[PDB]
Amino acid sequence: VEIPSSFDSRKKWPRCKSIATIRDQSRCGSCWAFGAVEAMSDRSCIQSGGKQNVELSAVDLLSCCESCGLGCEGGILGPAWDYWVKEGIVTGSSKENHAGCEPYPFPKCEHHTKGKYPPCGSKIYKTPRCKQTCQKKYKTPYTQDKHRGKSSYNVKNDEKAIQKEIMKYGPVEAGFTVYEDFLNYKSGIYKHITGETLGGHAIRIIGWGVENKAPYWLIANSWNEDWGENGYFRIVRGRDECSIESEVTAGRIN
Ligand SMILES: *[C@H](CC(=O)N1C(=O)C=C(OC)[C@@H]1CC(C)C)[C@H](C)NC(=O)[C@H](CC(C)C)NC(=O)[C@H](CC(C)C)OC(=O)[C@H]([C@@H](C)CC)N(C)C
Ligand code: NA
Repeated sequence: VEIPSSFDSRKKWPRCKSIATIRDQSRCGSCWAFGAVEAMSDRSCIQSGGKQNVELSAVDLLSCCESCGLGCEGGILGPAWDYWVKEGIVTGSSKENHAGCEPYPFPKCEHHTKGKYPPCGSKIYKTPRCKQTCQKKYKTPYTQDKHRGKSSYNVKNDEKAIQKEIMKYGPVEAGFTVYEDFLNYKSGIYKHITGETLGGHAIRIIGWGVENKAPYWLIANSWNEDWGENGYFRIVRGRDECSIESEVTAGRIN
């Protein structure tokens, strides 16, 4: 297929409201689970023609997946997508909206940036317990609120392959190496210039563009709407910047 010079999943599939939703992982290293349930929510809606229009529970995946790593201390993408295929994930929104089966237990906080929420700080929550119970007001039993995928896969470490996957099947999850200067990001096209590694981060790629001849990926972060560009950031595209093209994972419902 011919790849357009820009693409925005929010513009292709505007009925799928999850695609334009920015979440907040709070005082928890649950980026791996947020990028997963966000892209899964998007792809569930896109690949079902808008029939499965849901917000999947970050806390269900975070608390119940035994193979996904260390919970709030960080996790692993492949096993998150396998969990969705095999066990599936219930619905659940933010602490503040408290919709769906299992809403997130942790409140919105600022991630090394200024704004209207309390600062996240340096102290981490304990990983929540796997409770397998829908909130009292939600009248579907937990097991019957599960949304499952059919397949999960890593995407080839090829710019055009990543672009074709996003354009055909929807937003993808992606890992990258976070350096200290990423914490100073306010706007524009990020590339690593200063600072030491802080480990890995997992995000959702929703599209791509070019500004002043500089190509970028358009990415949803899970640090609330005050961070970056109303919750989004852009990062150099085509040079495997911070390994952004090398840890892409996704999957399909059919
Ligand atoms: C989510 C990313 C994140 O929340 N943060 C940052 O990247 C930087 C931050 O603030 C300075 C925040 C909050 C932290 C201070 C806690 C999450 C921490 N990252 C991960 O889960 C990544 C995801 C991949 C796909 C990039 N993976 C890891 O951290 C892995 C997880 C284990 C289970 C393998 O852990 C490590 O890389 C590492 C070792 C266990 C490696 C043998 N540690 C735990 C950093
Ligand atoms: Na901002």
